[PDB]
Amino acid sequence: EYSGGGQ
Amino acid sequence: QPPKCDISGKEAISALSRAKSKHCRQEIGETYCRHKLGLLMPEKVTRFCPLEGKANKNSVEYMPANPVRIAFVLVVHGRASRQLQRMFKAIYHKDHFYYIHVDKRSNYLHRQVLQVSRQYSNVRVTPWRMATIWGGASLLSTYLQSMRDLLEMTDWPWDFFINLSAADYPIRTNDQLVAFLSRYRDMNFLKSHGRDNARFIRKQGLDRLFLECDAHMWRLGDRRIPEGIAVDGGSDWFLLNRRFVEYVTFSTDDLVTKMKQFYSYTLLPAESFFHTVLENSPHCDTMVDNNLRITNWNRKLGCKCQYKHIVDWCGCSPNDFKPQDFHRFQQTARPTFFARKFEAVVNQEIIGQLDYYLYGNYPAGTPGLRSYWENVYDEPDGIHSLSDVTLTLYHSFARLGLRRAETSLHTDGENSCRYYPMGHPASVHLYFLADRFQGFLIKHHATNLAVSKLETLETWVMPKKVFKIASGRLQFSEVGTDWDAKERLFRNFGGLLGPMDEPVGMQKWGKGPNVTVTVIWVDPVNVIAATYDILIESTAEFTHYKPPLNLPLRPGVWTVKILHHWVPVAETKFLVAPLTFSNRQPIKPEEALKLHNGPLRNAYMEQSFQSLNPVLSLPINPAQVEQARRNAASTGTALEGWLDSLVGGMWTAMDICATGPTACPVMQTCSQTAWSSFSPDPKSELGAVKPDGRLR
Ligand code: NA
Repeated sequence: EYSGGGQ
Repeated sequence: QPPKCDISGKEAISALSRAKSKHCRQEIGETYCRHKLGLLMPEKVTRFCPLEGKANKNSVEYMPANPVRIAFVLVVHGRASRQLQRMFKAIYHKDHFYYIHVDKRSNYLHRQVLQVSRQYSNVRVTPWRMATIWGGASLLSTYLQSMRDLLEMTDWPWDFFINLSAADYPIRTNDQLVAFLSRYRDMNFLKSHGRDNARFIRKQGLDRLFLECDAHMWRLGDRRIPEGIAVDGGSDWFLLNRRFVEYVTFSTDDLVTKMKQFYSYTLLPAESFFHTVLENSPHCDTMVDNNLRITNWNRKLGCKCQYKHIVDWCGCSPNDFKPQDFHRFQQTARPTFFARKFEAVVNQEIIGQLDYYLYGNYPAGTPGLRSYWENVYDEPDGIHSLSDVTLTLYHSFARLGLRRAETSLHTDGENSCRYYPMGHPASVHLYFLADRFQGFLIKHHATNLAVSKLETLETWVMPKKVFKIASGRLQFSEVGTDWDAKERLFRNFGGLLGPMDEPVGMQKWGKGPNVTVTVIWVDPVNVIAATYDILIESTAEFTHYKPPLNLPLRPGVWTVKILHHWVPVAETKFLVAPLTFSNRQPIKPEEALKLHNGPLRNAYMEQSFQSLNPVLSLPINPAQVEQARRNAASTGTALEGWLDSLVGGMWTAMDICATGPTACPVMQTCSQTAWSSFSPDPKSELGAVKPDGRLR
């Protein structure tokens, strides 16, 4: 449900 | 001004080498050295929750005796003022409160929001305005300040805090929302990721140190997750009750204090700050693991690391809903009251379906229901906020409209529809009808030459159809810039291009066995600028590619052809316009010559394709090549005629209306047309509050 997708 | 400490971290060094301003480099150095000394980030935090872990606590038809009053905090940006007004109409009730934060960079939208707040006593605008970039730490700063502001407004006795964007829409009525929240008024609604928490921390970059400066999120290094508290997160869209908001705002206990410090240097802070505080606070037993939202996640399309130039991280965003999604707003599984994202320039039909489903059809004969108008330039923001490309072309579109006025009057004597243009465009709108782009609406001033009076006019220009198929899987082909990979379209809707633009070629495909095709880019004097093959997998729906074309591009009408084993399949055309402005002033001969005579090198690409001109029947005429050199040196009226003949070959002045009194006897009044931005648009118009307390 979160918007971060790693480096 | 060397730093306070040796800066050795590769990430900090990278940020300092990329930062544009001294102030930024200073703050970067300060933050890094503070953290290096261990004085920036808290290392252990007190947990006040008495639960061993998380709570996870567990109908809308009744009429409550003591209904909740809701504080809506709208965090908005962009140009979509009419869609914002439509959504505001759906959620408005006289007993709620609306506090609107407009991104500092969105001055047009802010002026429109001010008109709303001046109309209604329960609507206010934040006097402070942040540049709330994607993932920025400033978004949490914005919520926390808005919560403090709202708690200090004693005349607004609100019970819940609900955040919404301009791309949110309700999927249940106000009555049902109030009934639900009135039964659960001591609960807080936050949605957690629910999966592995170590992966969440890593994917969110919560164990990385970030700094917001110069409208960028700089990654500065690693940091420790503080001991003693559980860290959690998920959606940054929530509903929080007043008691929890008061705790977050005014508590000085160890948890709130240290979390405010930790999350000042955190990417996407609103996706975990409120979860982490709530779960570790004395309010932990009030948490419901449901934010009452439907978020249209689609990872195959929305995770293209599209914000890589704004944040030192890769991100994802939700997709826009389409008509095929309507059935998802009727699920009874869990309680849900809002959804995102909706964009009217992408698909307005699903917005209309939803709005009439909730609140009924508008009366028969209501105009504008299938139309959408979006202002993309407004005079108060100044021609320096336009580019030389769009200023040039908007001017040309206006002159195209003025020529249409003149030729539309059939008179033996003095033509009273002849005009001389004055000044710069006053406003420009995108115009959509039934989710089809119709072109631009330009509002402009001009002197009517028969009566010698200034008039204000609006012109509708529409691009001519240029995609042509020939005797397959190809459905469409287009050239543009600013390709949106998530929504699969060009955000430069009119395909407005100048000689220094880097065009992108896109193809749209239907199902069928895999196939390979050839693309050929042809410039306006038949020079073949690029050729390449592309594989079209059986599952491919869109393909695109930005060929590396040396600049500047020769002005005029380019052609892009698609072949299948030298068998013509289709072709499209696009316009590289010559510019009449440099730095918003009329272009001078030496700059015009350097910009309009084709690429600096002899060719567009290291590899030459002169071998293909006879194969494809694209011979190069010396007389056209010569006339293009002559065109490259032109300025003033001659350059205007070159541009305007190009524009008229690719654009049509569909109509032109006057906003006020006109001496042209065939000009309609704008408000009486179906297409003008001055015509009635009731679905987005805000009037008097009705006896039931509603605007809709
Ligand atoms: Na007001």
